[PDB]
Amino acid sequence: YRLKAYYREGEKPSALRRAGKLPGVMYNRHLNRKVYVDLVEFDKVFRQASIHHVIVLELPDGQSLPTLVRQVNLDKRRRRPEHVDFFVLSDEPVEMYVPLRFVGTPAGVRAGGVLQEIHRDILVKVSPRNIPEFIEVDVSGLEIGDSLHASDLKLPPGVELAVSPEETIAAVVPPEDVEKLAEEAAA
Amino acid sequence: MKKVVAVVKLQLPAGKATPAPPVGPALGQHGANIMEFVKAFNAATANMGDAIVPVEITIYADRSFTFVTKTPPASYLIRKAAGLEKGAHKPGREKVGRITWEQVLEIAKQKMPDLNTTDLEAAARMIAGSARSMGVEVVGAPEVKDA
Amino acid sequence: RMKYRKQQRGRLKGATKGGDYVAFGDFGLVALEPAWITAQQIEAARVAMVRHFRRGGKIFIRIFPDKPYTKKPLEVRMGKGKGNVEGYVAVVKPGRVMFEVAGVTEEQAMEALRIAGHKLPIKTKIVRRDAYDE
RNA sequence: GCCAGGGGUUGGCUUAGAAGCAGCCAUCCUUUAAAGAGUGCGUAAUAGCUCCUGGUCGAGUGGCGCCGCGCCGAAAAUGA
Repeated sequence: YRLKAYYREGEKPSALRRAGKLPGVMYNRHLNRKVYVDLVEFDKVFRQASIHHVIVLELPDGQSLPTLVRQVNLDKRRRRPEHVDFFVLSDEPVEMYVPLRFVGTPAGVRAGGVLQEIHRDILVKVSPRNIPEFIEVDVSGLEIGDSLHASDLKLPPGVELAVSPEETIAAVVPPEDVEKLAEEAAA
Repeated sequence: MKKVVAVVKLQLPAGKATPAPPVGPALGQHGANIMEFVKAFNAATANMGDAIVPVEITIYADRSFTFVTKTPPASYLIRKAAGLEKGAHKPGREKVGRITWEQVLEIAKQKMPDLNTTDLEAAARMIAGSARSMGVEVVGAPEVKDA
Repeated sequence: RMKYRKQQRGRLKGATKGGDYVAFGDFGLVALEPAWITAQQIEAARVAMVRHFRRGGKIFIRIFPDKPYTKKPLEVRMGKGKGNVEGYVAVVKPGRVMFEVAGVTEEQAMEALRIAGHKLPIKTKIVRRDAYDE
């Protein structure tokens, strides 16, 4: 996902918003600079990609940079972002979140339940070369009440995690229904 | 060279039969000459075994019927190896019997001469597909083969 | 519950921290107006939603009423309200997520929350998930 | 908008009855350029009309989110 990057300086923060240009910042160990990216362009780019896929940023210098959305500040009250962060990479190992896919239906939902996915992404310490678009998780034999922890995932070559190997990826939860409602509001 | 009136669908065994419902509120309030119309029912189930034959009845324009004996529903071929007399109440979580994808291959050659399906490789998934939504699964070996 | 006794009124100042991001489930329901949601209000929603999709998906009540709503017994001025008539409330400020659903397709988790909002005083706005995480 | 055609299957289960159509559980294939084991009404249960096709037609259409302004919701006692 590419996106045209623009340079901001003294320009007042809000006024940029009145241009549909959401203000922002790129930076890292060897750099710091103010920026501002068009909201519509950003949106289309972000939705699909988010904080997993890497987004290159083209400056008025003919520069292509391998940035990542470290964080993004949103305006509570009508979900809409005020400020974005971009982390410039190089080729040294780096931490970031990677997406998740859960194939097949567990012995839970297939019988009668609901898939309670706790994460949609896991934290990994990996180099800009390796940036897996998804991590397979064979959630087939997950009976109602069981769960798959961080200690059993499809870790591709040279991709060691970053969170506790005891942290839980997700869980198979009980379906709530009306048959409960007689006992719930009862005792 | 013949006249008809209306189509009606009935379910009943082959050979043993009486005017009892739901065949009652059927050929009863419309009249039926079961004096000779049944001498063609005992010659049509003479050497034919028992089952649940839905003879596709189509009331003529002369107050008769087109007794064309068809092949039993795909709910009788599955409980033919399970011995049961019904089906599973929730096809999904519970499993009454676990037949084979082999018994579906030679009980379906009894369901093609009437059904509108050509070869049998398609008639293998019809009897194994109508079994899916009734509470029973199978197991195979050959399959696609391919490369 | 434990806490301790009756608390003061307060003021529904702005929207500041009153606001979130969908954390659990596929869709979401959030508040556009500041207000004092009650217990039985939330309950009025809890039920309706489940009565919609019996044997359906799992519901998450993200907000929680720990503010003692006080009241007075039909007279006048001696002492402060024995209150607790309505019970305990939640300070809900615009942008705040209130009801998360899952295990239900659009048409399900859409006609589920909307109904909720109608057992709800303020105005609401169902939500997808875009991608805005953290 | 119109003309015409409009399978095993009557899905399995429940039920006095549940025939695409009270309730429950679900993910077959075949004639085919097309017809959902099923959108609604209907019958005691059906059939049936309709929300499938080719042609005629002849160029756009359907749905969704947001804004500015307005519309219903809006009934009182001396005359407006």
